[PDB]
Amino acid sequence: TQRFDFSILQSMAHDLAQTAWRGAPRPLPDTLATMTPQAYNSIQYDAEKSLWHNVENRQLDAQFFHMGMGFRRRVRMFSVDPATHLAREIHFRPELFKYNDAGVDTKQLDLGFAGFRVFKAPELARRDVVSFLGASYFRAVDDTYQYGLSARGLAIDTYTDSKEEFPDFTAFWFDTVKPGATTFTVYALLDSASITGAYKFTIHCEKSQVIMDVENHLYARKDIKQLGIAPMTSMFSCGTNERRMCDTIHPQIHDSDRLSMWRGNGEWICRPLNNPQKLQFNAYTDNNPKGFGLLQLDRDFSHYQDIMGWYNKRPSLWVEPRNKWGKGTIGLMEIPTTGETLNNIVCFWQPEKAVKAGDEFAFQYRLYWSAQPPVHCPLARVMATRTGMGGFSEGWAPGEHYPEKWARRFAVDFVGGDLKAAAPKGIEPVITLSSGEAKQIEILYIEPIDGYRIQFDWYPTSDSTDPVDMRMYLRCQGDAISETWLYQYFPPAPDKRQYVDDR
Amino acid sequence: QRFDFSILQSMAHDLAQTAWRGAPRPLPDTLATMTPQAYNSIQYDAEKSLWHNVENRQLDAQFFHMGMGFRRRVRMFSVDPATHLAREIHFRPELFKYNDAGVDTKQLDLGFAGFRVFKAPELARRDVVSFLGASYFRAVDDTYQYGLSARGLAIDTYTDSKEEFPDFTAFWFDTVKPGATTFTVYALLDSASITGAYKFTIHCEKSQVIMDVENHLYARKDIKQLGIAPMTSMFSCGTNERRMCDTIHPQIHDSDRLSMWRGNGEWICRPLNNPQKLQFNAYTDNNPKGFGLLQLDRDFSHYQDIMGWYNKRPSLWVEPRNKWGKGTIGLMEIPTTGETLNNIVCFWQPEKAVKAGDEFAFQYRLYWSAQPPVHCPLARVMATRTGMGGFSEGWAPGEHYPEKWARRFAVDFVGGDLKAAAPKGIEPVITLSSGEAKQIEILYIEPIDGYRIQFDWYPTSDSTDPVDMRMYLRCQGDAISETWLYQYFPPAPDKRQYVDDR
Ligand SMILES: OC[C@H]1O[C@@H](O[C@H]2[C@H](O[C@H]3[C@H](O[C@H]4[C@H](O[C@H]5[C@H](O[C@H]6[C@H](O[C@H]7[C@H](O[C@H]8[C@H](O[C@H]9[C@H](O[C@H]%10[C@H](O[C@H]%11[C@H](O[C@H]%12[C@H](O[C@@H]%13[C@@H](O)[C@H](O)[C@@H](CO)O[C@H]%13O)O[C@H](CO)[C@@H](O)[C@@H]%12O)O[C@H](CO)[C@@H](O)[C@@H]%11O)O[C@H](CO)[C@@H](O)[C@@H]%10O)O[C@H](CO)[C@@H](O)[C@@H]9O)O[C@H](CO)[C@@H](O)[C@@H]8O)O[C@H](CO)[C@@H](O)[C@@H]7O)O[C@H](CO)[C@@H](O)[C@@H]6O)O[C@H](CO)[C@@H](O)[C@@H]5O)O[C@H](CO)[C@@H](O)[C@@H]4O)O[C@H](CO)[C@@H](O)[C@@H]3O)O[C@H](CO)[C@@H](O)[C@@H]2O)[C@H](O)[C@@H](O)[C@@H]1O
Ligand SMILES: OC[C@H]1O[C@@H](O[C@H]2[C@H](O[C@H]3[C@H](O[C@H]4[C@H](O[C@H]5[C@H](O[C@H]6[C@H](O[C@H]7[C@H](O[C@H]8[C@H](O[C@H]9[C@H](O[C@H]%10[C@H](O[C@@H]%11[C@@H](O)[C@H](O)[C@@H](CO)O[C@H]%11O)O[C@H](CO)[C@@H](O)[C@@H]%10O)O[C@H](CO)[C@@H](O)[C@@H]9O)O[C@H](CO)[C@@H](O)[C@@H]8O)O[C@H](CO)[C@@H](O)[C@@H]7O)O[C@H](CO)[C@@H](O)[C@@H]6O)O[C@H](CO)[C@@H](O)[C@@H]5O)O[C@H](CO)[C@@H](O)[C@@H]4O)O[C@H](CO)[C@@H](O)[C@@H]3O)O[C@H](CO)[C@@H](O)[C@@H]2O)[C@H](O)[C@@H](O)[C@@H]1O
Repeated sequence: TQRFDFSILQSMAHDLAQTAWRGAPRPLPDTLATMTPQAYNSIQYDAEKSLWHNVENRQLDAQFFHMGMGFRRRVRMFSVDPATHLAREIHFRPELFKYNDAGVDTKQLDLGFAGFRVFKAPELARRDVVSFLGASYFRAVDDTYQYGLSARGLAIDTYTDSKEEFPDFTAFWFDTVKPGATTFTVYALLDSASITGAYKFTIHCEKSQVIMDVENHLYARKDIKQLGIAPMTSMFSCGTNERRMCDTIHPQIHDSDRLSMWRGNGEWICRPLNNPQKLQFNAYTDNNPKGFGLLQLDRDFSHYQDIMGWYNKRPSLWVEPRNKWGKGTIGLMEIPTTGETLNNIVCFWQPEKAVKAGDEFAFQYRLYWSAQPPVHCPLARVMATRTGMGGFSEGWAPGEHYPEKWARRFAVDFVGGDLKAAAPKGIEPVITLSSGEAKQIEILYIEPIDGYRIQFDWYPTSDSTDPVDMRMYLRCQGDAISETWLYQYFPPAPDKRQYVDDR
Repeated sequence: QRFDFSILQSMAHDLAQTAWRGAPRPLPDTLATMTPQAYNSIQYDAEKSLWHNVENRQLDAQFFHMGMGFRRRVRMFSVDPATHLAREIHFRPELFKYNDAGVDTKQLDLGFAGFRVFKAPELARRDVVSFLGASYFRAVDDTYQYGLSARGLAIDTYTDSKEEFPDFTAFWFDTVKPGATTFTVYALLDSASITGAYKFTIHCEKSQVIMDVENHLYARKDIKQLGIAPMTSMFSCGTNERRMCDTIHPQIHDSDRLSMWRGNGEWICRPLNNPQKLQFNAYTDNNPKGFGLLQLDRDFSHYQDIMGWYNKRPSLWVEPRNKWGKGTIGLMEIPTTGETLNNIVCFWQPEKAVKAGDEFAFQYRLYWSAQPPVHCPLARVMATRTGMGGFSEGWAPGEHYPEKWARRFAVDFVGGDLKAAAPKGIEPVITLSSGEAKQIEILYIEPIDGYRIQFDWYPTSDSTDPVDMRMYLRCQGDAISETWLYQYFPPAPDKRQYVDDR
């Protein structure tokens, strides 16, 4: 046993920061390194040796992950008696696992735990609802039980003139779960070349969501180009907007469709996610952000047709800062993807002030894992962003030839708020553009969602292929009556603003 | 003045002994250059409606003005069916407003171009039946949204010479009874190669329009291709081979499939294509029971069209009223970039070569409704999906494209006896004209309580010839689904790869 609490973990992290980084894990055995995802996920932990097996009337239990594939960090695991503030280490032993000890090619296999996952009544040994695995990455599910997007303890150099640094959770301490409890507490040591951290997660496993109360203290070993707080990681391959990568049986493929920001000044932003041809970074200035999230608001199975991944059942993630974070940017990185496996969306909070060796930080935030975020704009909300050819009347698209003029059609569909009561008074879109002009601007009632479509044709004013930034909110009798739609469009090359008639 | 169906047949017979009157005179500029918007703004005088005088009428009729490509003078006659006496309704300028100034304001001899019928409570708007253009007509069910068309007749739609479009040159309307939602219109069909006498008994029912059609046809000339009970639709973008899908609309089509109930009782589901190159298929049959172009995806969210409402557009079912013998269901698919080209043609072509002097009589019923009146009692195709293969579902590589080129097919089945069949073993029976079906899976789809058949098509030949495919489900020795019939267009060999543009 040893003395353990959050204060001791902070000293540990602080003291670790004054010693040289332990460095990258040793390479795995080849049987583990070359192991397929299907083989990796078939590894069987001995349910009789579950972390909380000895707790009467337990509503939660926990098991560990084996090292394998890219998961090569030994993670040290401890049980904490919260009454006595005493931690005991749980030692890896091979007998805890089956189907871990032969490779893809049957070749027979020091090792350790790679992470943990938590199960809930009524299924204490299957269908885990929280999981920590790989670097500082974790995920949770809601009542659909379907895993989608990830969070991380921290992001470092995700978008800068040098390679991303991935911090690792190197140790977790589990408070022994109480009888009847659907909340558990886990402490984590974060360790990286640039930075150490002490984390406390108080994790609420509710009927329809997981709520994590996160507290961290960070201690910078080195100058850092980019510090990303409360990082989220998702994937967008094909949605309703700029469908360049949609050649599958699935009308849409994504773990999230949008970035949602509740700003320091009280403004709501809806930023539809892109799968761009070229790597893209955006930084959104804010001061005391109230919340931000990567949201999956299209719940319609018929929009995905995925009976393996169930994208339509995947959760939203909402970050709620528990203090004033001051000046900084919401960073959004969008990687070009051809499919599903690449985590091509990253979002984080980057404080304004440049990070120096010896800097300390303390952040508190709540994570909400659920179909809907816990808060949304009370005004009209963007339901979907659609793009395609413009330069013709809806209902009368020419079949005999392509449109004579090149333009890109935008349809932004709004629902909820006070659209019903406002419509008779007159609803106007307020559209600003970094380039081009919005023509044939229409405000059209959409009976099947009881909503309004703002449709316009973007005509280029420049041959430039620079990203085109767009903002739109609805006004009525001198008030904003919708959240702000913020879009980034990639116009084609000049010689591609025309149609090849291949028939 | 004396008129009945016997007299119409003598007229069409005698017409056929004379040379074709030829194509209509060109229109004045005012009318020739109208946009659809300007043409659809032409206003008929509702006070001069055809049955304005009929007490408690549940139907009324108005006429169309000439305009755009609607150049044929169509003569219109009122028939008292009680007395068999007909009087011509003469065209007058006074019957129309917004007909006499062009899109460029230029100020406007002429006739009627067609007719439309209105149903209580909207006797002057939102028409449910319309005859306009050549021998074309449409009807709507209880959505009241227009979609696909039918024609009286098709000639040379797909041959080594230009299509010939027969025209309806005259219509005779039985005066409607009070309370009746059925009307009778007779039509004279006139074309270079052929004349006809048509009788339509048109039932404007609560949820559908049913048309009892009888014709008598008289061939002036040899005919390379006679098309009986032709239908005409549009398929731009669906779930299958999505080459023309660059709009805000996940799908655009008036129909998604050809459904055939064959003489031997087989049900075929043939998903429609928007091919890169003009395509024709002839489906051999003998005494066909029914065939139709169906719009079975009714989900607004799958089209997002708040102008055309594709999801509200009707299916059209042809039910022969006799044994039609040997022949083919013709299907032509024209490449389209949009909505306005009627890129889908379907008709019955009798086996026997048509000769100058030949006469024919066909009886068929037309059902205009969301669903056809009959469907396969076994499992049915809900949808046909295509995309990249060569990877596992849920694990499509994002770091790179699949290493191997294959086309993935997903055929979703619903209904019949799948529930009871499932624990006994469902097997797909797949046949291909070329290539190989691999990673064949049968998968439960909880949300539609149905089964997906998924397979990856790997090519065996450099050929870019069309690849024909068939699939039906079998369980313990029995067919338990309709027959899926697909035509696939493999890319050129040096396009059987993915360019990594990022
Ligand atoms: O009994 C009961 C039951 O059972 C059953 O059975 C079944 C089962 O069930 C179960 C389940 O659950 C489970 C889960 O599962 C799930 C899955 O998952 C999976 C995953 O997936 C996913 C993914 O994601 C993930 C990840 O991964 C990834 C990676 O990542 C990484 C990172 O990355 C990063 C990056 O980095 C990179 C780089 O990149 C670069 C960059 O950087 C730059 O910028 C650029 C410029 O351009 O470039 C690029 O490229 O690179 C490099 C190379 O060089 C590398 O190295 C690196 O890495 O970056 C970026 C930026 O920043 C970012 O963003 C990213 O992130 O990184 C890190 C560090 O290093 C690491 O750590 C990581 O990992 O990546 C890779 C590459 O790229 C890729 O590929 C991958 O993918 O991972 C993470 C961590 O861990 C996580 O968080 C995530 O999530 O993907 C996607 C998206 O994208 C998504 O969506 C997915 O989801 O994956 C993994 C691996 O593989 C594994 O582990 C797993 O498993 O999935 C599926 C599909 O989707 C689903 O469905 C599921 O669900 O899992 C969990 C754990 O996690 C567990 O716990 C559970 O359990 O399911 C269900 C429902 O929910 C449940 O309930 C159950 O439980 O399942 C299975 C499947 O699995 C099957 O098999 C079976 O069957 C039965 O059936 C029944 O009956 C019963 O009842
Ligand atoms: O419901 C609710 C509401 O609404 C309304 O109502 C109303 C209505 O309205 C509606 C609208 O409608 C409109 C329409 O639309 C539609 C369309 O369709 C139609 C058509 O049109 C077309 C045309 O047609 C024609 C034909 O054609 C044919 C072809 O032929 C041609 C050629 O082609 C060629 C071929 O042949 C070959 O094979 C190839 C080789 O590759 O090539 C190609 O190219 O060409 C030539 C030149 O060069 C020419 O000439 C010819 O023509 O063929 C094919 C094959 O066979 C076939 O298929 C086709 O069909 O032809 C004939 C003979 O001549 C004629 O007659 C006709 O016309 O065409 C054109 C060109 O392309 C186009 O553009 C167009 O579009 O028409 C017909 C007759 O009339 C009919 O039936 C139909 O329908 O389209 C689409 C499809 O695609 C659809 O969807 C639509 O719908 O249009 C019209 C014109 O413009 C007008 O008038 C109308 O109005 O629509 C809208 C949108 O969608 C909707 O929404 C609505 O609804 O209407 C009615 C009437 O009809 C009335 O009554 C009503 O009222 C309102 O508002 C209310 O009321 C309601 O409630």
